[PDB]
Amino acid sequence: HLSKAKISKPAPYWEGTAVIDGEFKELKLTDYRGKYLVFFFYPLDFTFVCPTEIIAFGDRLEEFRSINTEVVACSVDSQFTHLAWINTPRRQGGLGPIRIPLLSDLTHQISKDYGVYLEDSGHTLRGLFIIDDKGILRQITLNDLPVGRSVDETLRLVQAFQYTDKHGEVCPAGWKPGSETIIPDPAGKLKYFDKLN
Amino acid sequence: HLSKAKISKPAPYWEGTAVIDGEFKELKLTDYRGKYLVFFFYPLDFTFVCPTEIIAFGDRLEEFRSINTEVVACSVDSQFTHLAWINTPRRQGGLGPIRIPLLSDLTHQISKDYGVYLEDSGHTLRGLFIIDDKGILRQITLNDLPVGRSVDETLRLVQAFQYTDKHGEVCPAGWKPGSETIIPDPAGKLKYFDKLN
Amino acid sequence: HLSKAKISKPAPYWEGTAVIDGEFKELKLTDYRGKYLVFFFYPLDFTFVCPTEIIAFGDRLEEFRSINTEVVACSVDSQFTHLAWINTPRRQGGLGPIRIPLLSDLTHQISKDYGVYLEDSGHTLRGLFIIDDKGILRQITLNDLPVGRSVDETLRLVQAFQYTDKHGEVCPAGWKPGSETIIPDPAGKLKYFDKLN
Amino acid sequence: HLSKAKISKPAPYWEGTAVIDGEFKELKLTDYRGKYLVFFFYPLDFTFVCPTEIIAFGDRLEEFRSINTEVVACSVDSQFTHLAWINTPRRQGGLGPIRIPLLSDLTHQISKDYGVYLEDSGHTLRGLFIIDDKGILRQITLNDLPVGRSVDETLRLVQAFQYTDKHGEVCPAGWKPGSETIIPDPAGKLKYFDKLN
Amino acid sequence: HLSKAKISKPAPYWEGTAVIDGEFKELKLTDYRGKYLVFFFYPLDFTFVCPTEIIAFGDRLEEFRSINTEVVACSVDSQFTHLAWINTPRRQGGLGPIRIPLLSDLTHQISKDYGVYLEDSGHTLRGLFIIDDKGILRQITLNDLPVGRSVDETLRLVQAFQYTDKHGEVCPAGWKPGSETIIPDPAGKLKYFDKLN
Amino acid sequence: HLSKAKISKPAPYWEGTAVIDGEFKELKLTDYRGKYLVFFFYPLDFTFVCPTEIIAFGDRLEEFRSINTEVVACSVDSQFTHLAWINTPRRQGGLGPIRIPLLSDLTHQISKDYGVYLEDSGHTLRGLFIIDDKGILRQITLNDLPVGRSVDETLRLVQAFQYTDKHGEVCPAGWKPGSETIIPDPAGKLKYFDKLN
Amino acid sequence: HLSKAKISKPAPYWEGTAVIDGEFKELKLTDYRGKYLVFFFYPLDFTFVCPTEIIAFGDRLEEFRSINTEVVACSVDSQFTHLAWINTPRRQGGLGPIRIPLLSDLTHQISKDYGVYLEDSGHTLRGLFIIDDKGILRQITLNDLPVGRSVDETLRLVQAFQYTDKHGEVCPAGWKPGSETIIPDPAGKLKYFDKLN
Amino acid sequence: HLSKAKISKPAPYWEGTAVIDGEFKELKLTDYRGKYLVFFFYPLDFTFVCPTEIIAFGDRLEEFRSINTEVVACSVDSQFTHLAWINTPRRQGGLGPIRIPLLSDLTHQISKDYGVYLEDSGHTLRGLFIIDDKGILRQITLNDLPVGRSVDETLRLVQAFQYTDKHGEVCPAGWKPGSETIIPDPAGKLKYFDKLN
Amino acid sequence: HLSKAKISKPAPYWEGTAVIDGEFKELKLTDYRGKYLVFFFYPLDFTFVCPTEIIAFGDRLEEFRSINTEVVACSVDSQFTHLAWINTPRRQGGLGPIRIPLLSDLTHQISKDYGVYLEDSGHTLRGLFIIDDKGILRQITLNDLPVGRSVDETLRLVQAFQYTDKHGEVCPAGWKPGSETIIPDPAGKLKYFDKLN
Amino acid sequence: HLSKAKISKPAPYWEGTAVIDGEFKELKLTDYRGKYLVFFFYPLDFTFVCPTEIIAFGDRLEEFRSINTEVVACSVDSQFTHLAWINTPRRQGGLGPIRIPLLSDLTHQISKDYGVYLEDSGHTLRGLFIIDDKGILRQITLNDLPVGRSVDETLRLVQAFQYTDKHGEVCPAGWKPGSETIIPDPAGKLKYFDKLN
Ligand SMILES: [O-][O-]
Ligand SMILES: [O-][O-]
Ligand SMILES: [O-][O-]
Ligand SMILES: [O-][O-]
Ligand SMILES: [O-][O-]
Ligand SMILES: [O-][O-]
Repeated sequence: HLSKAKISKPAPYWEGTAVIDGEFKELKLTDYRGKYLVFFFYPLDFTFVCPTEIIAFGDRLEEFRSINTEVVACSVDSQFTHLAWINTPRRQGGLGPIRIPLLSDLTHQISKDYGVYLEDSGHTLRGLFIIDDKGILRQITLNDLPVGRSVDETLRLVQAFQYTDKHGEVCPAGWKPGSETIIPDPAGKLKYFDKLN
Repeated sequence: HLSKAKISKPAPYWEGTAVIDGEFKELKLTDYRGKYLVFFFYPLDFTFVCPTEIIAFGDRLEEFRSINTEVVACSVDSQFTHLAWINTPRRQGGLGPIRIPLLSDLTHQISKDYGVYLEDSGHTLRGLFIIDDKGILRQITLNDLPVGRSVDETLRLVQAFQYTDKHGEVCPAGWKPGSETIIPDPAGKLKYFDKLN
Repeated sequence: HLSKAKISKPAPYWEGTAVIDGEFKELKLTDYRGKYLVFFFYPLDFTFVCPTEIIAFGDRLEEFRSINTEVVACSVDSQFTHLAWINTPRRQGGLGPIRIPLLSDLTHQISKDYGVYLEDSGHTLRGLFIIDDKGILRQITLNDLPVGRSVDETLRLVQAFQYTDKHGEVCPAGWKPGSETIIPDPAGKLKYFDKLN
Repeated sequence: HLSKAKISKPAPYWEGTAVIDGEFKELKLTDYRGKYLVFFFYPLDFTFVCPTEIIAFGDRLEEFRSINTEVVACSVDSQFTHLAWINTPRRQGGLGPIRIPLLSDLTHQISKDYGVYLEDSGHTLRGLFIIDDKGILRQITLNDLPVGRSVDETLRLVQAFQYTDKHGEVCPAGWKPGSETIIPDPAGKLKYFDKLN
Repeated sequence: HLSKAKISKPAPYWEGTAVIDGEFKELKLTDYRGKYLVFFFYPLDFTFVCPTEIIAFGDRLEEFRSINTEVVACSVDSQFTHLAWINTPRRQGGLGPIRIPLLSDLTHQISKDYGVYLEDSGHTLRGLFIIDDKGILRQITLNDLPVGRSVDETLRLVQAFQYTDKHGEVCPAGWKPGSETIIPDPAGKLKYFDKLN
Repeated sequence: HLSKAKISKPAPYWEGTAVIDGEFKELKLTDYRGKYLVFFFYPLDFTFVCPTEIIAFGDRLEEFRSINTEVVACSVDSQFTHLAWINTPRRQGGLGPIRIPLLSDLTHQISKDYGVYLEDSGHTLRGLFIIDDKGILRQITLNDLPVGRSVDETLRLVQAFQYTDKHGEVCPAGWKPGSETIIPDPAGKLKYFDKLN
Repeated sequence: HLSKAKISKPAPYWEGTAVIDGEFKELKLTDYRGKYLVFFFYPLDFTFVCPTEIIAFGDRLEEFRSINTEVVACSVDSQFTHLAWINTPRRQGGLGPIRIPLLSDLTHQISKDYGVYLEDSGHTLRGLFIIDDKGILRQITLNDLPVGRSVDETLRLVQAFQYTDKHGEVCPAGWKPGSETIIPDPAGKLKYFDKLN
Repeated sequence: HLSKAKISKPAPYWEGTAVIDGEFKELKLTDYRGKYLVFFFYPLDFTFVCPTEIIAFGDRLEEFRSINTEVVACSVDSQFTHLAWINTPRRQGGLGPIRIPLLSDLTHQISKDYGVYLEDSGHTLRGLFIIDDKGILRQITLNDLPVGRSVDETLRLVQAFQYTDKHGEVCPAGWKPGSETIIPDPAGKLKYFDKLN
Repeated sequence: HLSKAKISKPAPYWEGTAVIDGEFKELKLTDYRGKYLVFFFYPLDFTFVCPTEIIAFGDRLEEFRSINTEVVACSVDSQFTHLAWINTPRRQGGLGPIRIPLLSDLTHQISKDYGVYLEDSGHTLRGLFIIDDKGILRQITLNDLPVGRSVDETLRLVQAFQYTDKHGEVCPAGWKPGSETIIPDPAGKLKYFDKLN
Repeated sequence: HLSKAKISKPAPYWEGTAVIDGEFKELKLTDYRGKYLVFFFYPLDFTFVCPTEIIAFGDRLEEFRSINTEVVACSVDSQFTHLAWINTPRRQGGLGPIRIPLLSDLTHQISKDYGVYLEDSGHTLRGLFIIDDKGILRQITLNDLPVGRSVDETLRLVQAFQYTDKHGEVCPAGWKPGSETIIPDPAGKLKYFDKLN
């Protein structure tokens, strides 16, 4: 069963049950057309790096919505395990309330479509996908289990894609808002390389 | 032809001609055993984001070498084109001298083995790979063409993997050195969750 | 992927992580050679009929051990979800403590080997298997999700198999301990049919 | 040739000759639409557990008919052998007159469609199937040859499915009519768990 | 599954349980090596032409034994049905005691091997086979269901094959013991033909 | 090339050149619709058992024609050899003039169609087929080469079929015209079995 | 099944029963090693051109024996028909006695190996083969049915082939013994073409 | 690639360039419809037997035209070699002028269609075909290289085939015009065999 | 993937980005319809024989244009490398301004289509192709890496094909404009050959 | 049958009959090891461009032999046609006596091995191959039929290869003996490119 997630192609469609504001709702990738989506997998509810990452994105959710960007998290756990996790206090590795949908990939179909399913473990690694508003996949970040992801880096990449979507100039290594960009032409490129070093 | 690059498996072997310090030398993935390796692809010599990524890394090479980590870059261009690029002043979108190897992948074999090859274009996307001292692939970062990578994020990741190798603990979202870590078990985990609240 | 569970054949081998007396232990089907095992699947932790069944068997576990019979339960949930379920009080649909291993079938491999995996739902139906001490599968009970199983019936079947294992006489409809049995021979059968009605 | 019998799918269609009230009649699964059906296989006419199961059910037929439920039995024997069996006094391991149909499966087609056929023996094992009024298969009970089934368990099951059809609630372990039921959702479920404790 | 029965080839091997003198004995084709065997199939116990054929051969069995010839009958019925049939008085279409083995072919393998099986009915047609003391198949007689076979004709054939086995002669149309035979060569044949005419 | 001759299915169609009344005529199985047909193969013209069988049937043809039955013979010999044999005196092993058609099967298509062809010998064995007036195969008699068939047995068989065709009673072993028949149902079978025999 | 007759390749091996001076003898191709063999097929015994050819050859058999050549005729007809045809006076289209073996090919395998079999007719055409003392096929003459072959032409060819075997020189169009030959080289060819011709 | 030359079937179609009276003309098999055609292959231009045959035929071409027959020779040689061979004096192994078309088969397809191609030699053997006015193949003569063909035999055959076409009677062995023929039926065959012969 | 380049067949279609007069233009084979095209591959920008060949043709380009002939060069290098090569002074192995299109074949499709690709090296050998105004491929010249091509020879060939295109003549060895030509038929050819000698 | 001729791999092995010094000799590619070999195919003997190419090379053979080079010619014509052409005066389009071997490829195996065979015409096109002393193919020149090759260009090519073989410098476009060469590295390439040209 092959990974269908390819950069510059439509992100593999998905649909399933998620926990949104304490309730079970059906959620579809297509529900986010018009916005940038940060769609990310994490291994297991009731473990360790996993609460911290969901909390880090949830706590800073306004930074994303402020740039027309939603966030959705997902693991192979059921919607009932998600809801129990949410209902466990952060003190006991629970999540406590949260502002980001927790999608359920019980059948493992979505994980396989995104190429993050670990056949020997029965869950995903840490895979994060940045999908733009046309539904096109733009970025893929895959981390071995031990190492969590970074909201700042994710923020930077979304802003970079939105910028380059708007202007057609390109974003140099380390680019942040306000940084120099490059006209992607053999002559126009010299406005950047000549100006700075 | 399919990507052989899988997290927690040995990175796909490669060898080829690289420009090292103005000279052609035969470089092998295995020459880096014993050290961490940031192995990264970029589209085309004499383009745009491309020099700025190589420069960014090369110019900060010591922040990697000071943590037992090397950096190698790669494109489908020939070694002759790499050298001419290096021999082009930075002011014209050249690299000027550079301390990180430029590996050449004319046959596209390496790009295909790493699953970064773009069939419709004849070059790669922005693909970065973090390979540990034991040769195991730990992190995969893939960017669509317009958006460059970040030396700082790469550094944070390398540091995180080195930490969790050493202490067998796990790094939460956004972990930078000095940040709180977690002990991977339902019991001992609570010394972090009763501490962050 | 075909069901390997066939009556009068060795029960499909399994191994995985279970929660035994609050801890993660590796458990193997073979660990129960010498005893009758009641091995049963249930859909999801943090649901409804599922706690009641585990509780019904756990509370009456001594009735099984007293006849050389162990009980193991299993669902597609992780060992971390199991342990959280156990650590949720029975008042909130939790299990509270329990004396029966909760096996984890995260990869779905065991469920598929036993032919209880629901491809569209991502979990099992209510399947119960009675495996004797030689490791041979003797009985299969499969219930659609809404309807729970019965400890009394399970008790009856185990006793019936143990009896018939010992004596070679056969167990008539409705048989319980102390009931009439039948010599499985065209002549010897008449000691039963002649004697009663 | 594989079993077509799947829980929550329409029971595999069958038809054939049955002895009904001393006569040969053509019986179809579809003749039972509108009623629940206990459809059960047994090994061989003129054997042992076999008459006692048929008698047990037939003699208690009204406990099923009083709840809109029929009972049909089946073996690989011919209709001529079924009738001769019925025409054998119970005192000789016959059935004497019987009110439940004996379906004949000489071609083994039905036994194979239900996955109860024993290739090495040329007859079935003890297989029982509970099919609802809409024709959907709800319960599968398979016994190795020495051990008979239970009318009481069958009755409890039929009653349970009829209840959960009507009230869309779910039946806990051991549910007999009049027992507490559960409302299937993480909220309303607690009116049973805060009640049983 | 195709007929393995070929004239002048060794008769297809067979074995199974038979009722020999009211007892269940295991019977193999090879047990009859050294004697001629009349091996015949009939459709169903407790039917019509069927008892009369077994009886006809059973009553005249010494005529066969006195020429080193055995007789075995076979149907798809179980050995248990065979025995009940034997224990049924002839006046009710039973067989009463019988000296011919009744072989059971529940699995339908023997019938398929002898190409006498009816897929649409689930039992055999009227097939009879004459197998010599070397186990070579010599004669195949197949009748549609409603016409019974002939003991007289069967005897004549056995005698003729025994005859042509012992002598360098062939048996003309209608040959019975005592009749003119032919020497099978162009010269010797004329001692028969000139004489006859 | 496998045999198309199945009992109670239409007899494999055939056509070819037959010697009739000294002349070559085209002859077709369908020419015999409305009549019963005894169609039989024999090995080789100018052999031994062969002419006696053709003569036995020819000389007694009226016993067949007076019961709406024809007889046709066939071997792999050419029509010219057939004729040459017919023009050989009976005393030299010829047929002399003959009243039954001799069909020619040089290509072996017909023999192969009837499963009577010997691949190792290049001619048929002794195969006789009884085809009713509706063209349905009713009976197959196959003899190894050394033993001729019987006109008396063939007559009995033809009469038996004609009779069950007409009366829908069935024929017991050894049934000759005027013998007791049986009504084919489990109740009317007692007319024949009680005191009647 | 394809033809194996290839010029300058070994003639396809054959064996079978033949009529040699009124007797049935097994005959092998390898029996003629050392001698030249004219090997011809004819359509059918008891027909037309076919007798005249065999006689035409058989009468002049001496001219072949005085040049180390043997002859064998073959048809699809049985040995028994062959013998009958010989014992038929020439005046009635028979052969009368004959020195030329008549080989029998009932199975058709020999005709098929020699590419002379007529699938639609069931016998061969007029096919003649010239085989040298070392068993290599040297000549193939195939005639449509209506036209017979020539003893003289066959004699010319056998001689031509014998001459070129010895002298290693080549035979021009229309070569009969004593005629002028040609030396097979572009120098020694002028001896024939120039001054002489 | 297999031979398509089949007697009594249409001669395989052909076309190509030929040398007809010093000129290059496309030539088709269908060009000879209405006339008999002797069509022969020869190994090579500028060799040995090959010129004598073409001359042998070409000189006597009249005897073929006075019986409605044409002739065409063919080799694997190019038209340019054909023409050069014609413009080579007969005294130097040339043909000198010639009335017989020399067909060219450079591609070898025609030789392969006629089964005369020698795979190991790269040219044909001595193969001759007689084709009637309706384009049906009537005769195939194949010679090994060293032996040439006979104008007289070819003439006998063309006449024989023309006679049997008209009169519908058959030609005995060694038939030249005016000779006694045979009527193709077992009655009218006695006119030839009896009293006359 | 096999070479599609066949002489006298239409040249394999191609398109891609080329540097035409310092700009990136999209170029198709079909753009040259109506003119002759010299289409040539060279191994690598910034190498050795490579600049000299492009220069040689570039400098003498009017000699081609003045005969309705274009020239295009192609390597596996990117259009960006092409432009930098053009912008590199000839004194450092660059091309300086160039009037010949430089076509880019990054995907290797065009090179594979023209069978000039080296799988082991990742670039082409020295392949040159002459394509006429109808787009038919007329000439293929392939050189191993170390030997350069000849503008003079290339011109002679283009002129010769143009010549033989316009006139019913062929060009002998070494032909240049002005030289003797040959009339390609057996008669007319002699005006050339008798004259020359 | 695909072409085996690959540049810088060993030249497809070949062997056959060649006309040498008026006589037929067996000739093998390996006979030329140690020498460079110009091996070239031409369409057809007795055509037009063909003799001029053979004559041009033959008459200037010493220019090849004085540089350790041989020349061999080959077409699909037979060795007898080769000879006949050699014995044709140059004034009639013949070769007259000749000093280069004329190889014969009647079976086309050699032409096919070299990818020069025209399936539609049955002869080759104008294909020339330059094989070094180590038997490695160095150069392939293929011309459509109307244009002859050049002895001067072939000489240049042979000299170029001999020179790079010897000096390990590379040959620029139009290199003739005594012209400037280039050292094949990115630094020593400046010796040739600066002021040197
Ligand atoms: O350059 O992106
Ligand atoms: O009978 O079990
Ligand atoms: O008799 O069926
Ligand atoms: O003939 O038997
Ligand atoms: O020149 O490579
Ligand atoms: O011959 O061109």
